[PDB]
Amino acid sequence: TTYADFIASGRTGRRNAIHD
Amino acid sequence: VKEFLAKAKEDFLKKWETPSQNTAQLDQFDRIKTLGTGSFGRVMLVKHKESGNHYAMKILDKQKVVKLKQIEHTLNEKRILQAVNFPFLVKLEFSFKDNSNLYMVMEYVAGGEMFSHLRRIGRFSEPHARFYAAQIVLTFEYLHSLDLIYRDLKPENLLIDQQGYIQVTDFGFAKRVKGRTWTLCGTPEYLAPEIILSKGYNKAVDWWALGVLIYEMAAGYPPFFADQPIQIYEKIVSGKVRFPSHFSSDLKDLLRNLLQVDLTKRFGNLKNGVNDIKNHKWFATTDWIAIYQRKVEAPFIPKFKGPGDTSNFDDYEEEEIRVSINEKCGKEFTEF
Ligand SMILES: Nc1ncnc2c1ncn2[C@@H]1O[C@H](COP(=O)(O)OP(=O)(O)NP(=O)(O)O)[C@@H](O)[C@H]1O
Ligand SMILES: [Mg+2]
Ligand SMILES: [Mg+2]
Repeated sequence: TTYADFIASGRTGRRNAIHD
Repeated sequence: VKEFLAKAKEDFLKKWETPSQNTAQLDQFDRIKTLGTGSFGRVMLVKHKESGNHYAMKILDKQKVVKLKQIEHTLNEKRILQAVNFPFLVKLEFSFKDNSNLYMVMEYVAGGEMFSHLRRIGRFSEPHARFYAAQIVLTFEYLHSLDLIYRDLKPENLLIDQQGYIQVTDFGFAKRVKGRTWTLCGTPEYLAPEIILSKGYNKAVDWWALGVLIYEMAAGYPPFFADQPIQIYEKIVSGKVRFPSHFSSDLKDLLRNLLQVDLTKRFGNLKNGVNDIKNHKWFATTDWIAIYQRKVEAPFIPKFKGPGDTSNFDDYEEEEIRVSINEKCGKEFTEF
């Protein structure tokens, strides 16, 4: 499921803004 | 509404033209605990000595700001935040700087990030997501009317107050601009295609971001996700969006109009502006005035036991806030 794929991903925690 | 926005602009312009400066100092607060960290600053719960009130102090290391090329952005952030006034925007109570850091002291929103509740619960039902979405729509109508683009909408930047209402924080990428701008900034999952494509963009990017936010709130995951930002950008540009089976037909229709790659078709950026959104079937049950007036019963009220309680926030490793005896980047931050 899409939910399962998201949960197993590396981006489920707080996301910080883009910084160059 | 047009009557209200006109007066609002007068108030904003006065503060934009003559910004508040040096309204407090470090030793007037007792630093308690870190509430959150980002790519740029650290926000700590603090207690103001003379009043006894708690606040959320955003601390920015001047050298880090310079290193990350956020000088102009940080000046934008503070100049804009001190000039705005809206029910769903966090209030800047004080601001000041010292040899090493820049400080922005906001009202402490104890309910925690929408992010934490969203991840814990899994997802928000449609009426629940709608309640929050309405507040963002009104806030963007307000900001946009002042020629301001927000540029960082995401659950991590949205706080839930004691009454269950939204308080938008983090004006790090906020900018006052008439026309288009080009900075590649924001958070990966929320970037509109035009930002990624480096073609120049306008306030319409906030409306795209709203689409991403509504989708994430209702689904429990973003419309475009992957392990690395580059993969996310590929997905965003492709434009293909899939909706959970539980999404109502009305919600899907609204989302197809917000997550619209075509600027001539994206809701919020058309002839009727924000009205295409307010009048959309998904918001039919929304009493816009009642929302603005905070008269609607919140779908969720965070638990809070007394002032100073940080139970609605994750714990972070504490770090010493150093202050050199030599002033750093004085000229750069003169207006702060
Ligand atoms: N007024 C407030 N009350 C309570 N918590 C807050 C407040 N303002 C910010 N926070 C918390 O502090 C975190 C960081 O604040 P923020 O202004 O977003 O720093 P930032 O470095 O600009 N983050 P980002 O750019 O998105 O990577 C937020 O995500 C919240 O968890
Ligand atoms: Mg943030
Ligand atoms: Mg930020």
